[PDB]
Amino acid sequence: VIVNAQPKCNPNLHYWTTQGLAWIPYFGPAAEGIYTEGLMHNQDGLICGLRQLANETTQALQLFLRATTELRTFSILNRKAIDFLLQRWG
Amino acid sequence: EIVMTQSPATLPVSPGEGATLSCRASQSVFTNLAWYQQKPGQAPRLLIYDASTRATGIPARFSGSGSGTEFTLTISSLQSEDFAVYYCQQYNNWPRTYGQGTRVEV
Amino acid sequence: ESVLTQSPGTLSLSPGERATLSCRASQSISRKYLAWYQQKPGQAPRLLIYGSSSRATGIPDRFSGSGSGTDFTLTISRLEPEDFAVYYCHQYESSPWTFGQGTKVEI
Amino acid sequence: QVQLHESGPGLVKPSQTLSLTCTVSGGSINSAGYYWTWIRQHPGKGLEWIGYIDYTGRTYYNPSLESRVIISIDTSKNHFSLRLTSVSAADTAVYYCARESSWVSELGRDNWGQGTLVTVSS
Amino acid sequence: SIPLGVIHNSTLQVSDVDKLVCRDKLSSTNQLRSVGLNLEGNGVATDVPSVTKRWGFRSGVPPKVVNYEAGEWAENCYNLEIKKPDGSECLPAAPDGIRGFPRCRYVHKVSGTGPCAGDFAFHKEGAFFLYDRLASTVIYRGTTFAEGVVAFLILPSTTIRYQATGFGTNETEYLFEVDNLTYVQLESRFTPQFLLQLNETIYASGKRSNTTGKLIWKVNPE
Amino acid sequence: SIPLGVIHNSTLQVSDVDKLVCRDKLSSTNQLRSVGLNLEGNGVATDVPSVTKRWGFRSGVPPKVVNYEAGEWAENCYNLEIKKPDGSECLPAAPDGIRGFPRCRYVHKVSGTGPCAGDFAFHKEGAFFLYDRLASTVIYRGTTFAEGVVAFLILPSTTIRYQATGFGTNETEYLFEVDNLTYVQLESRFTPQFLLQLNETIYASGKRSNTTGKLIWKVNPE
Amino acid sequence: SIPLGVIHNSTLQVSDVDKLVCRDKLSSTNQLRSVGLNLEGNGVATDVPSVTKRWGFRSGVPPKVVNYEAGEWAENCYNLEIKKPDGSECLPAAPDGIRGFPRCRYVHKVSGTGPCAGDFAFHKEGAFFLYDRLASTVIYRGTTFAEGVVAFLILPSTTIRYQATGFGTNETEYLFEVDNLTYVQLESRFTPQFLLQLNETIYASGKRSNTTGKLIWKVNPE
Amino acid sequence: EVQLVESGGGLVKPGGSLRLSCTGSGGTGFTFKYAGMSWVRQAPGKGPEWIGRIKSRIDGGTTDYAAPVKDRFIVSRDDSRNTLYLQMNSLKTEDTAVYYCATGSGKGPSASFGESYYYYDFINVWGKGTTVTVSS
Ligand SMILES: *[C@@H]1O[C@H](CO)[C@@H](O[C@@H]2O[C@H](CO)[C@@H](O[C@@H]3O[C@H](CO[C@H]4O[C@H](CO)[C@@H](O)[C@H](O)[C@@H]4O)[C@@H](O)[C@H](O[C@H]4O[C@H](CO)[C@@H](O)[C@H](O)[C@@H]4O)[C@@H]3O)[C@H](O)[C@H]2NC(C)=O)[C@H](O)[C@H]1NC(C)=O
Ligand SMILES: *[C@@H]1O[C@H](CO)[C@@H](O[C@@H]2O[C@H](CO)[C@@H](O[C@@H]3O[C@H](CO[C@H]4O[C@H](CO)[C@@H](O)[C@H](O)[C@@H]4O)[C@@H](O)[C@H](O[C@H]4O[C@H](CO)[C@@H](O)[C@H](O)[C@@H]4O)[C@@H]3O)[C@H](O)[C@H]2NC(C)=O)[C@H](O)[C@H]1NC(C)=O
Ligand SMILES: *[C@@H]1O[C@H](CO)[C@@H](O[C@@H]2O[C@H](CO)[C@@H](O[C@@H]3O[C@H](CO[C@H]4O[C@H](CO)[C@@H](O)[C@H](O)[C@@H]4O)[C@@H](O)[C@H](O[C@H]4O[C@H](CO)[C@@H](O)[C@H](O)[C@@H]4O)[C@@H]3O)[C@H](O)[C@H]2NC(C)=O)[C@H](O)[C@H]1NC(C)=O
Ligand SMILES: *[C@@H]1O[C@H](CO)[C@@H](O[C@@H]2O[C@H](CO)[C@@H](O[C@@H]3O[C@H](CO[C@H]4O[C@H](CO)[C@@H](O)[C@H](O)[C@@H]4O)[C@@H](O)[C@H](O[C@H]4O[C@H](CO)[C@@H](O)[C@H](O)[C@@H]4O)[C@@H]3O)[C@H](O)[C@H]2NC(C)=O)[C@H](O)[C@H]1NC(C)=O
Ligand SMILES: *[C@@H]1O[C@H](CO)[C@@H](O[C@@H]2O[C@H](CO)[C@@H](O[C@@H]3O[C@H](CO[C@H]4O[C@H](CO)[C@@H](O)[C@H](O)[C@@H]4O)[C@@H](O)[C@H](O[C@H]4O[C@H](CO)[C@@H](O)[C@H](O)[C@@H]4O)[C@@H]3O)[C@H](O)[C@H]2NC(C)=O)[C@H](O)[C@H]1NC(C)=O
Ligand SMILES: *[C@@H]1O[C@H](CO)[C@@H](O[C@@H]2O[C@H](CO)[C@@H](O[C@@H]3O[C@H](CO[C@H]4O[C@H](CO)[C@@H](O)[C@H](O)[C@@H]4O)[C@@H](O)[C@H](O[C@H]4O[C@H](CO)[C@@H](O)[C@H](O)[C@@H]4O)[C@@H]3O)[C@H](O)[C@H]2NC(C)=O)[C@H](O)[C@H]1NC(C)=O
Ligand SMILES: *[C@@H]1O[C@H](CO)[C@@H](O[C@@H]2O[C@H](CO)[C@@H](O)[C@H](O)[C@H]2NC(C)=O)[C@H](O)[C@H]1NC(C)=O
Ligand SMILES: *[C@@H]1O[C@H](CO)[C@@H](O[C@@H]2O[C@H](CO)[C@@H](O)[C@H](O)[C@H]2NC(C)=O)[C@H](O)[C@H]1NC(C)=O
Ligand SMILES: *[C@@H]1O[C@H](CO)[C@@H](O[C@@H]2O[C@H](CO)[C@@H](O)[C@H](O)[C@H]2NC(C)=O)[C@H](O)[C@H]1NC(C)=O
Ligand SMILES: *[C@@H]1O[C@H](CO)[C@@H](O)[C@H](O)[C@H]1NC(C)=O
Ligand SMILES: *[C@@H]1O[C@H](CO)[C@@H](O)[C@H](O)[C@H]1NC(C)=O
Ligand SMILES: *[C@@H]1O[C@H](CO)[C@@H](O)[C@H](O)[C@H]1NC(C)=O
Ligand SMILES: *[C@@H]1O[C@H](CO)[C@@H](O)[C@H](O)[C@H]1NC(C)=O
Ligand SMILES: *[C@@H]1O[C@H](CO)[C@@H](O)[C@H](O)[C@H]1NC(C)=O
Ligand SMILES: *[C@@H]1O[C@H](CO)[C@@H](O)[C@H](O)[C@H]1NC(C)=O
Repeated sequence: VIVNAQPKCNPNLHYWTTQGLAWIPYFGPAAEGIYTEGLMHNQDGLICGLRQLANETTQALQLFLRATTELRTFSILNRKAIDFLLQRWG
Repeated sequence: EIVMTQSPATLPVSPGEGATLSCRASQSVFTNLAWYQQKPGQAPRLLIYDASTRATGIPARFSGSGSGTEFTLTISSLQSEDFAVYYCQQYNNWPRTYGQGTRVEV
Repeated sequence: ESVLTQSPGTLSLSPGERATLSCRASQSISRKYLAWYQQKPGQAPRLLIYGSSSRATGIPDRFSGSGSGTDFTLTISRLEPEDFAVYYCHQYESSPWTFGQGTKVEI
Repeated sequence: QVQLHESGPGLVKPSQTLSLTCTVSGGSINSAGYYWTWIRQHPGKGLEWIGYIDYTGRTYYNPSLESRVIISIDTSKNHFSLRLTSVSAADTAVYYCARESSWVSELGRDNWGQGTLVTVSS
Repeated sequence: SIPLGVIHNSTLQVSDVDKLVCRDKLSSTNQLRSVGLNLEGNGVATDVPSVTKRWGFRSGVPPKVVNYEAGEWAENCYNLEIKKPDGSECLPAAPDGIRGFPRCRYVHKVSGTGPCAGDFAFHKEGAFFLYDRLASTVIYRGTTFAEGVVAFLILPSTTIRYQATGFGTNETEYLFEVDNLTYVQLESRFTPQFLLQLNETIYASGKRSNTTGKLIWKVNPE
Repeated sequence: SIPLGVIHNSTLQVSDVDKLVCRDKLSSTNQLRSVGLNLEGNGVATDVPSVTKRWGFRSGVPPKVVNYEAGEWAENCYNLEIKKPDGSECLPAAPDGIRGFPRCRYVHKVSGTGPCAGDFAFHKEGAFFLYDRLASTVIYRGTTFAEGVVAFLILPSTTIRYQATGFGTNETEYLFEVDNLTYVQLESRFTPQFLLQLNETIYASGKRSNTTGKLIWKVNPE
Repeated sequence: SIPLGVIHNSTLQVSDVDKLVCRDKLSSTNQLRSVGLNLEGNGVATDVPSVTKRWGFRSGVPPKVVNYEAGEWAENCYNLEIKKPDGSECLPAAPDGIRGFPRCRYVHKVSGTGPCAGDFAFHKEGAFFLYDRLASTVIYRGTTFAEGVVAFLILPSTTIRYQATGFGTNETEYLFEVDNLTYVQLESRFTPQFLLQLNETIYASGKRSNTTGKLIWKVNPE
Repeated sequence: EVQLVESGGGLVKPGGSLRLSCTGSGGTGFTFKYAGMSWVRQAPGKGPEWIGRIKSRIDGGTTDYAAPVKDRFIVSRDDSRNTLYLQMNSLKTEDTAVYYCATGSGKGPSASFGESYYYYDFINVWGKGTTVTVSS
């Protein structure tokens, strides 16, 4: 149901994320080193579909943020999990 | 897998006259298309990428355009050594398919 | 403030003889901020030298500046008839600019 | 910038495994954002893409050859290679080594090697 | 009313709110993901002269942020240090917890002055400034960021320096800094690689200021 | 242990914790609402002389806040700027994110001095000070607020200025400010409208100080 | 991937993530509890000379905290005020909301100087510094804390003062402060009770400095 | 290659004011990527006196003044018109002098790459000077 209407699309993603004594903050890596990395290609149209999704979700997200008072919002996905459950078992 | 279709299979042109080639995608390729010049005995030479940007070392007489499913390559005036097989490639899907190659003739 | 005073007020030498003119600043200054200018009636002053010792272009090698602290000099190794001009000091002070009073060089 | 040079046996027999190694020079394998790939010429026909190995060692193969192809890599020596099993005369082709980029600026710019001809016969 | 993408073994679908899909199983919260994508992947121009025309200043609107769990490597990140003509700052200091974007290829650091009409610099298209793992509606002073957008879904550097004048207005000018006294006029037709190549030939050949003056280069038009 | 109201097609009920009501369906989190109501709706006196007797100072207890999603328009909001006799401040600056109440009819701004025994000013009845979309246990300096309470449930300005002396104690005095040198003694029997009417007749008729002294008016007792 | 304990009428079990236990009923969120336990309950040495060898400094890593709902009384809490040799501070001021641990028997307050290599002091074994109802990865200046760990599960002071020199290094020295000019050399064999007994006999008997010099005591080796 | 020429002088009465101008060419534009510009005056029989200078915009666009003209003379520029101006107020007969514009410029080294100019903290280029007479 996603139609990518952008002038162009980078078909691939080069991504980063955050996933003995290494676990101890004192001995572990500095912040620049806590990230992992890798590539994904446009398998079955997923990457360009994803770029279009992010372009469409932007309006809803900005209106949401206008309404709230939290200086930093970390709870959008927790709310989604709760609504998911209420819709099925309310 | 995206099948790329080229046309005409053969394009005779008198030296000094320009010529154009077409390439059609089965599904949109946004801009992610390249053209290569193939001569017997050599690796294909990249001419155009991102459907319009010239590769380093490519003469101004070569130009391209297109988007979505409709792409083209234009030679404004054919010179010697412009008679070659011209292939289109899409790089938007990962099968990395190719067209058939059009044979530009004198 | 940082003020330039020239001495002697007048130089007197036959052409072909060596000439020197000095300036004393009221404040110490680094070499890179100094210059001298050459003026003749009817003309705006020529740059000659800047940065104490770096020659301006279009200027003969006979003109050479030197100095440090508060004491700077312009030396002409041989003063030619065409060089008997009024000379001035100048300093940049990293912001305000100051000119000397003007010294006459005569045969 | 990065030079790619293919090498291998030249002539192989049916049912043997073909091994082609590409030397990477003027750059390195763990370069961040690049794919190391192989392409098959099929003389007289257009090109067929074979597959890639990532800078992280992850692979993908063209489904038509998925069961016959292994691509691997050795970052201590700066080489990568194609291992094509169960060859037949149909696999005679010039094989090419190439590099591709995930970076937007270089997204459409390939680096191709010279190309090595492999003949498969009895 | 924020949409979620759903990843299937078919394609990416957008979850509805009115239609309940009984097979769209969610087994844990670890299947939910916030992803920050860059605008450069859509072909937006990234040169400094064009980039800054997408940003502007406003007052009366507070800044806000959201988090990411994952995101893209950027080819082009920006870092601004802009002052008003009277020497005061235009951009606010970044607050605790805001750190620069972790994965940039080229950082375009722009230092300079210009009018700064508002309290904060905001993105004109509504895109977010991407900081380490936080998207923000505003630009923070001295912090490296990428421009981008955020998706939500169910899963199953070289530092190039520029000087700027008139930064916050429509008619502005930029210089590429080679040395403290050596600059090259900047144009929209220059790529990051181009600038690096110019920095190597100029610096290596010694075509730099020797005197205390500024040496300003202008690229041959061809 | 905070009660929720439940809105039915009958009336408003209070949800239990021991009794589960099978028909009290909750379909989404958007049916849950935090509502800020004003104390003036219960008939509490709102004149400045009586209002300030409900507030006081204490130490050893930290301030805390909660949010609102919706709330009432206030007829009477307050804004305090109180200093100690030695010139130092009594109230803390509001922290980032605290803004004044958005919908006030009359704002009673009180500036002055008095003893300030504690660290923070707290409401004596346990009511909250209502800021934009945040209720707080304390008063912040210079910020407009309403007094009120917060309900949780399942759903299906003219600026009047005063001077004060002895602000934090039991026996205090207030003046209504007409001009820098013109004041009217304040009484608990005056309404906001009354004060505005006095400001118009006094100001319009020129019955204001002309000399450098302060002219202090006293309303006829009748 | 943080484990939960489950309390049964049998024993304490660790909840799995792969195995669902149908009888492990959770009726409300009030059955979930965060508990802060002290390290002293595991027999770790608590004297100042040994305690400080478990702490150290690092840079490049930000501090973070988590909350407790309940926790242990500590026999031994610590409070540090350490400066660099140039007079500047080693530890950051505690941020709003951080308060000292509420239930300590003896507080060991250590004031002094030493090299402070990093930005923050971190626990070397990965334990947390326990503040009122918040565990932290770092030490805050002037705030009393206990060392400890945090469990998650499903439920169904005398102030002793010391001086320090070389605080952040391996070879350091400490003194027990009796008075401004009266000190006792500290040893690892001394217990808090021992030090209190020495403070009473020395102070009560008047064996303290009378002159302006410092009187330094050394305990008989036996 | 850089040249600047003064105008706007002549006879003005004391107690009045006038604005001088100096328009040039041969540079790269005098507003940005360029040397700031100064005014210097020289009364007949006297040496040169610094008045003040307007910095280029890339250097902040401010004016540094000589003590003798503070609170009387203003140095300003008509951006992109390559013209320097001097506004002299509260004129006294002591202000009779030849007024010069001066520039810290000139061409620098070239390369196969492009062209270049230097902008200095001293003067290489002087104008002709416009005489300003202040008298009763
Ligand atoms: C999601 O995806 C869509 C599709 O790609 C994006 O749509 C883009 O929207 C922006 C506007 O927000 C378009 O940008 C330009 O808008 C100009 C109009 O605004 C001007 O004038 C007003 C005052 O009237 C000012 O306030 C404002 O600041 C601007 O100065 C147009 O005039 C522009 O067109 C001209 O310039 C472009 C330059 O690239 C030329 O190509 C045009 O031919 C023309 O000369 C321009 O339209 C932008 O173009 C839209 N994209 C596309 C592909 O159409 C969304 O923004 C995106 N959302 C997010 C968050 O990323
Ligand atoms: C335009 O082109 C020039 C020419 O190449 C670039 O200039 C180089 O910039 C890099 C990055 O800043 C410099 O690299 C680092 O310099 C540090 C400082 O060294 C100074 O002192 C030594 C003498 O002790 C001089 O020789 C040196 O020239 C400097 O004056 C070094 O300490 C660094 O080494 C250490 O850190 C690095 C990691 O950063 C480790 O890998 C090393 O092993 C070591 O531990 C390092 O050398 C480089 O020196 C500059 N070269 C010159 C000739 O100036 C410009 O940056 C470029 N501009 C743009 C926009 O591209
Ligand atoms: C929810 O709704 C209920 C019902 O309306 C409200 O109940 C009110 O509670 C307050 C107290 O919190 C009552 O206010 C007054 O309390 C005085 C006692 O305290 C004084 O003395 C102590 C020291 O012993 C001091 O610490 C304190 O500050 C006070 O100085 C009484 O003496 C008052 O009565 C006298 O004055 C009133 C003035 O209006 C006269 O009418 C009386 O006749 C009498 O002379 C007074 O009782 C208040 O009256 C209660 N309301 C009602 C209707 O009875 C809750 O407060 C409300 N909760 C929230 C959060 O809003
Ligand atoms: C007691 O009664 C007096 C008398 O009515 C009130 O005094 C008036 O107060 C209002 C509100 O502050 C004033 O309204 C605004 O004044 C601004 C300042 O103007 C000054 O300078 C002009 C000359 O340029 C003088 O004529 C003027 O008297 C002031 O000295 C104006 O800039 C405002 O206009 C602009 O903003 C408004 C929105 O706020 C727009 O609607 C306008 O179109 C415009 O863009 C505006 O006029 C009013 O001027 C005062 N009048 C007098 C005579 O002093 C007291 O406030 C009142 N006190 C109480 C407690 O009720
Ligand atoms: C959960 O429960 C387990 C079990 O009780 C605890 O395990 C303890 O782990 C610590 C280490 O984190 C052990 O402490 C000591 O480690 C020393 C090694 O590190 C040194 O050298 C490195 C550099 O190589 C430095 O970076 C470092 O700072 C140290 O200087 C050993 O050498 C120690 O052994 C010696 O000293 C002890 C002193 O008590 C003597 O008893 C020994 O015989 C020997 O001479 C020591 O091992 C600690 O011992 C472990 N405990 C047990 C019982 O073995 C976990 O830490 C705990 N987790 C939490 C969060 O509390
Ligand atoms: C080593 O041993 C010595 C000797 O016992 C200890 O010294 C005592 O320390 C305690 C705790 O600090 C002191 O107790 C409190 O002192 C306050 C200050 O009083 C000063 O002024 C009075 C005169 O007005 C002098 O007599 C007194 O000596 C001080 O100079 C008092 O105000 C306190 O009383 C009030 O508060 C307490 C609660 O804290 C209430 O219970 C009381 O009812 C009252 O409201 C209190 O007396 C004690 O005075 C010190 N004694 C002496 C002789 O100095 C050292 O602390 C100890 N060191 C260690 C590490 O153990
Ligand atoms: C930047 O914006 C200003 C307006 O704030 C523009 O100035 C106007 O330009 C028009 C021509 O399009 C003139 O007719 C007006 O007289 C100008 N107004 C003023 C106050 O100067 C300016 O042209 C814009 N510059 C750019 C590069 O877009
Ligand atoms: C304000 O509080 C003070 C106490 O702090 C009251 O003062 C006392 O008043 C009683 C009469 O009720 C006298 O007998 C006491 O001697 C007074 N004590 C002191 C220290 O002065 C004061 O009356 C209260 N004022 C008001 C208006 O309530
Ligand atoms: C504290 O650490 C330092 C090193 O930073 C130790 O110093 C070294 O000690 C060894 C003996 O074990 C000597 O051979 C080295 O020459 C010393 N190096 C320096 C720079 O002095 C020191 O011994 C340690 N102290 C304690 C008590 O552990
Ligand atoms: C530029 O400034 C730095 C100090 O910030 C100095 O170390 C360097 O030598 C300077 N370069 C030039 C050409 O002046
Ligand atoms: C700077 O370089 C130019 C070009 O080589 C030269 O003409 C000039 O004299 C040099 N300046 C100094 C101070 O050496
Ligand atoms: C009151 O003070 C303001 C300045 O804050 C001034 O503008 C106004 O004229 C003053 N009014 C009187 C009566 O002095
Ligand atoms: C102020 O007004 C009163 C009443 O009209 C008048 O008696 C007094 O003289 C006036 N003062 C001044 C300074 O005009
Ligand atoms: C120690 O210092 C305090 C002031 O901080 C003073 O009150 C006390 O008498 C001093 N004790 C001695 C022995 O000097
Ligand atoms: C301090 O006490 C010692 C031991 O009793 C004594 O010898 C000394 O003279 C005393 N000092 C003063 C200043 O009283």
